[PDB]
Amino acid sequence: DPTQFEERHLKFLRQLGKGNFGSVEMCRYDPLQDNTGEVVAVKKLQHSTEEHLRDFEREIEILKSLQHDNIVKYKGVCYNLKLIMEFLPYGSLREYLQKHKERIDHIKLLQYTSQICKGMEYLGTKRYIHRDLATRNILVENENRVKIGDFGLTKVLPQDKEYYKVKEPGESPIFWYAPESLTESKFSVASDVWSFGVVLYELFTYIEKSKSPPAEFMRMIGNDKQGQMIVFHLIELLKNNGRLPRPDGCPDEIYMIMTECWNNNVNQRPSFRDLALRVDQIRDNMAG
Ligand SMILES: N#CCC(=O)N1CCC[C@@H](n2cnc3cnc4[nH]ccc4c32)C1
Repeated sequence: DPTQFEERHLKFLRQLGKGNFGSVEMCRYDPLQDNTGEVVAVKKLQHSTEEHLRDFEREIEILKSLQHDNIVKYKGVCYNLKLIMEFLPYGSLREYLQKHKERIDHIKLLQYTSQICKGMEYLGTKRYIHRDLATRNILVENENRVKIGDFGLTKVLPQDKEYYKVKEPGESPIFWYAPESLTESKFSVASDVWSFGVVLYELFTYIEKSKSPPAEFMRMIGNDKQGQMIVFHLIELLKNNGRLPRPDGCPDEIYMIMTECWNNNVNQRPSFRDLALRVDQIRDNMAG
């Protein structure tokens, strides 16, 4: 029923991103062919396996079930299955921050952080595990609002368990992964909290390249480090309390929140509700 979009009326404008077996394009949906249609974002499989099709169908059903100010809006589907979403004109929070860092102060990062926590808490409410929290997957709707913007790796918890075990082919964002995701392939609300700690780290480094999680972890492990052993060495590092450093300029109270997200003890990480509470309290206090 979703105002199904006809493919012939979708006009390609440019690519927005890639995965991951996915890609997102900016298109103009122009059914009257008079150049008055709205611009939308279109996600499609970059190589349409039938297994990837199944995952994509599931991704679509997930986004469709989500309605929240901080979750990118589902608009419909076009079928060659394509997912149609609203286009957020500021693009990803990653690129936004890279290009506007002199305009975006700490209070503003905490506003975004708070919105990300609210979005994630809403997911947890549906027993959805995001599994890929990272600033390149957060979108900027306007200067005052961000949204979680991709759900390609999102899973629903089994009914009887608080974690979902999954091992995917090819490449993982290991430098955002909780220890138990690396060692046991276990993903849970708590591993999303671990990765949220890494998102907060990213925000406060202002996406400085030499400071990215991969660069810092690689540097702590040693870049004689030869790729298969990398995960093994990363595991050992985390187990011995190796951690991303406090970013330049970051207050101790904000770093403390990161470090608490990065607890090896899965059950000792903060909830997203407590995170929002704490972040909002630091905001109110930075007011004056
Ligand atoms: N496949 C895939 C990932 C991808 O292409 N991304 C990551 C998630 C955000 C994507 N993106 C980049 N700029 C965007 C603007 N609006 C968007 N609406 C939905 C997605 C979306 C936008 C890019």
